[PDB]
Amino acid sequence: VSSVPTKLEVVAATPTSLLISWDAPAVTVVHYVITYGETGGNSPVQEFTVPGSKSTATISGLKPGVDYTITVYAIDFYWGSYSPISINYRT
Amino acid sequence: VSSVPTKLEVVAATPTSLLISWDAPAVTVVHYVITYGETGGNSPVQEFTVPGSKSTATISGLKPGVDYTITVYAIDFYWGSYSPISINYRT
Amino acid sequence: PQSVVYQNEEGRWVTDLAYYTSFNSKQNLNVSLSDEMNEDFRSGSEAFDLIAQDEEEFNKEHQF
Amino acid sequence: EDFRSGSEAFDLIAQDEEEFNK
Amino acid sequence: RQWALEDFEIGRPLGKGKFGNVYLAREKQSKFILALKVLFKAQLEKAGVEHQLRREVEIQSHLRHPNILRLYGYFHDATRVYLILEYAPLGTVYRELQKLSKFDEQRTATYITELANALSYCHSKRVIHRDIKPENLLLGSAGELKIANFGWAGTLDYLPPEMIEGRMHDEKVDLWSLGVLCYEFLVGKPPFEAATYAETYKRISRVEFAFPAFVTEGARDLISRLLKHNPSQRPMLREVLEHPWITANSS
Amino acid sequence: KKRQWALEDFEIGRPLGKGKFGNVYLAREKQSKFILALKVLFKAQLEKAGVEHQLRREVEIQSHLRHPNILRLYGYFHDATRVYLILEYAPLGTVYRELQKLSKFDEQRTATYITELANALSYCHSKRVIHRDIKPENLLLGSAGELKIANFLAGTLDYLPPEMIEGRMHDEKVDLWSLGVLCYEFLVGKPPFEAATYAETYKRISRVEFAFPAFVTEGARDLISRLLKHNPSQRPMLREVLEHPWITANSSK
Ligand SMILES: Nc1ncnc2c1ncn2[C@@H]1O[C@H](COP(=O)(O)OP(=O)(O)O)[C@@H](O)[C@H]1O
Ligand SMILES: Nc1ncnc2c1ncn2[C@@H]1O[C@H](COP(=O)(O)OP(=O)(O)O)[C@@H](O)[C@H]1O
Ligand SMILES: [Mg+2]
Repeated sequence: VSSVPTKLEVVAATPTSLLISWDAPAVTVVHYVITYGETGGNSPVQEFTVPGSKSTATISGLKPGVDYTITVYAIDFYWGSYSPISINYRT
Repeated sequence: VSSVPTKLEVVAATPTSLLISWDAPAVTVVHYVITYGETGGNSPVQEFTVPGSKSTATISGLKPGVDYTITVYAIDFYWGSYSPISINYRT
Repeated sequence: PQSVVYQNEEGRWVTDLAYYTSFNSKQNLNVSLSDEMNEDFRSGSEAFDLIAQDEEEFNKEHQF
Repeated sequence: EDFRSGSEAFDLIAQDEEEFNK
Repeated sequence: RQWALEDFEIGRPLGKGKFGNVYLAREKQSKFILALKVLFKAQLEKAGVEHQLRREVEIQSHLRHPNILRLYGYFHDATRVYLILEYAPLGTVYRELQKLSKFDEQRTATYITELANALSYCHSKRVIHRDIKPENLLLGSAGELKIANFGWAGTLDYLPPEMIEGRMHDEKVDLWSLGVLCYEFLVGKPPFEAATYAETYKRISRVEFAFPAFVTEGARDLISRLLKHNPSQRPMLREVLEHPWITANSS
Repeated sequence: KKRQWALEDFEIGRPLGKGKFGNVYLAREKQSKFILALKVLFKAQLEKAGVEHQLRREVEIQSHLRHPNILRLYGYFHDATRVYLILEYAPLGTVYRELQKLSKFDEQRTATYITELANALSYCHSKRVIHRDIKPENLLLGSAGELKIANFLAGTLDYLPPEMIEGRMHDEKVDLWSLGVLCYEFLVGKPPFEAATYAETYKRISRVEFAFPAFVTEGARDLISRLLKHNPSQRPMLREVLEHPWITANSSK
């Protein structure tokens, strides 16, 4: 759906590292959770947290040439998580 | 000043009766308490209520020849009478 | 010596704070106010205007 | 009775909110 | 669960309240008939109601009873908050009373026994409602009573002495409210209603009320039992359900 | 007779404060030259925030409470646009402001404050009144630096015991929870339970999950640990607080 954040782009990347970015949502956000894992490859999903002031996030130590799924969740103080956004990326 | 209603006047008169009027107060009044007494004394003040929706009231049964003090009080639901307003009238 | 009073649910005389209640006693204010502060006291017109000032200030800060 | 779905529904709620302002 | 508007189909308005609109709604799978309350974040934040709403949700969420209106979940977006709520075809008891003016003994006693049942459950879980009133009473498919709005003029008509006075209170506050509700049903106005906060407060603290002539010896007795100043002389909910007047007249 | 209060009865001086709902001003009653605080609340905003009912009720409540550690209400009156409260003047401000200047309080100041409050609360309980807001921003300081409880998400939620956040039955023991949160907020500077989000804050309160910074004495830790118990029956009685070895070891009183 129309969700928070709005546009999620991988804006730079290496064989084993990448940088996702998103559009600052105006709605005040406590922090973003970021999940990443090997797409449908039945290894455990991995999760970390970014302060609500931040708009990018950088992941390193990935596997070369693998298709990965990156989910970003924004959290509101009272109401919990917004509807999330996801992206797929190779390498 | 700082009284509700704001200006108060005797609009009409029968020899033994008078009509008082005021300006619709902006604030929401429950009812008004209208009192009147012989300004001399040794006689008790008379009271009656008028719905908050009105801006006028009759006083009847007055004595031909006596000066009267007429006090209006507007009653708020939570807080009580505003500062009252009053006026004199003869016969 | 001036106060309005009424009897309660149990019939006990208790004092209604909606009416003028004379401060019939020497007050135990253990505090000296500076001359400057004692000088800022305003009554009458000059006093209504102080609160008026602060209301129109307040209202447009909350967009009343 | 008449259950709208999709962007029709989206428009519905959004219009209602716009109105809510007044 | 996770949700967005995309998860269900919206009907058209089912009433418009202080912060937004309930709408009729259906889940796209399952095809459940439900109500979807919507509240605009900006008006919520403006009134400072946000904290209160959040707590009320969490409280209601853990109550499951045919007679307590159920909250299925909630979810939110940039601008609004959304409550998946049970649908209640036949509206509020407040509306039904403003229509018929007053209710017959049979209808009332029914409504009471439902309310009493609901509150027996609440009190089982140590929860007290503290705001049982007609605007909070929604009518089900079979004209069943669904109590809503758990969390905290006519802002004091259904309040007992111990709560106007800031004093310790228990479950016996729902019993007071129940007696008030019985009276209003049969008589059409609340028993302590006055023109002013202070005169109302005067009346409650003295439990000063009277009955219209036509009110029956049965109802008088039960209502009188419920409206006692001392909360410990009010009945238990068991005793209300077993009351002669109630057995006799409840569907 | 039956004279009403009016603005004319007062000399108005310098503003002492500016609040959500209006200003407080230093004032002086004309016949008696008593020095008072006059709180003006704007009716507009009271309606907006829907608290007019809460206010009216608390005014009736404060009228029956007389204690040196409770701020005195002397009267109230209104205008087209304002409710006015005539209050005892507290010339040393709020403990919040004092808790910001200092960061945290030492054991002596803290226990002295706790003692004062425990008396105030024991008084209120003797009148069957419970749940007083004893948060630092609602505590004023009188002319000898004594606490005045005034009764007219930061850490707000932390001060509410579990039974209240879950809507359960609650007794006088809620005041014992608040007192523990306050004791901790005094020694530490922040409340014990605040977290990133409502849900996490609530999770901690309900599960009584918290920690003491290392500088906190075992004595203080014993007192707080007992005030912040989930089961209200297990919480100490006010006399047990007043006679706690940590309190008696450290208080002016
Ligand atoms: N489950 C429901 N079934 C039918 N109507 C409902 C239901 N829930 C709420 N409503 C309607 O929503 C409208 C708003 O009422 P409410 O939810 O109490 O909000 P408010 O207190 O802001 O008016 C009313 O017309 C009420 O009947
Ligand atoms: N009785 C009083 N004596 C002295 N200062 C006071 C008194 N009451 C309030 N103040 C001052 O005025 C400020 C604003 O009043 P406050 O009670 O905080 O308003 P609100 O409840 O609207 O936030 C206080 O923080 C304090 O500095
Ligand atoms: Mg928020």
